[PDB]
Amino acid sequence: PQITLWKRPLVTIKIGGQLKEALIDTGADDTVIEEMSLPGRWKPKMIGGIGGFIKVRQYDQIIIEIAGHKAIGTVLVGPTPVNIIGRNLLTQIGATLNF
Amino acid sequence: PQITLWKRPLVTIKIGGQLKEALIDTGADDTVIEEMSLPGRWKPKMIGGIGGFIKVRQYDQIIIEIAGHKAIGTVLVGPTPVNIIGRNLLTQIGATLNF
Ligand SMILES: CC(C)(C)NC(=O)[C@@H]1CN(Cc2cccnc2)CCN1C[C@@H](O)C[C@@H](Cc1ccccc1)C(=O)N[C@H]1c2ccccc2C[C@H]1O
Repeated sequence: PQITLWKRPLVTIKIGGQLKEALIDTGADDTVIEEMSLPGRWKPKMIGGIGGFIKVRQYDQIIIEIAGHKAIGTVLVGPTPVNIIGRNLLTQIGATLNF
Repeated sequence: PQITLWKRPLVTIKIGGQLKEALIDTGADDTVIEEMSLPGRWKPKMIGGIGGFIKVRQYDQIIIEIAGHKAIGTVLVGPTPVNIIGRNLLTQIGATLNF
């Protein structure tokens, strides 16, 4: 598929048995998901946005399905205002920017 | 070109006649550049992302070259951690996401 940039590039994802909407974000190094109760162990992390840092829980080896394509990797969970799919997972689905 | 996402998608820009490096950021609604002197009138604005808000100067109708492609549009200037090319200018240069 191709996604234009007139509007925020939102897609459906599946994570932890739930469907959500998420932003395809080439500027994000990491994937950040809104607060949800994912199972198992996690590690504390702080991550920086344009405005400063927030506290998140780092979960490793988490499977996400992104617009029908699987990715496995690290997912950060915390109080983000949007679900963000970052480069760590976008590479796995073969996503590119083109112009 | 076609840009993969294993590294940050950094490109060279020209703004106010000066070369800078900037991040292609599909998760950014707007374009924000680190503090610099820029010709034109501006108006105060606030933008928010992860971590909160920053105060910026909004410059309308600014000529900017992005990886050799011309755009003319709104450029925000302020204490962003990195120079960011957002959707307002990515649309101008014809950028799409593909997977
Ligand atoms: C891993 C994490 C998500 C924390 N990364 C970021 O936030 C990075 C931070 N770097 C910086 C950094 C910080 C620390 C270390 N390395 C890099 C700058 C680039 N952002 C990526 C942005 O695309 C993130 C989005 C998130 C968002 C989208 C919609 C609404 C709220 C939040 C973002 O901040 N977008 C905002 C945005 C951005 C620019 C201009 C205007 C606007 C408005 C809004 O679209």
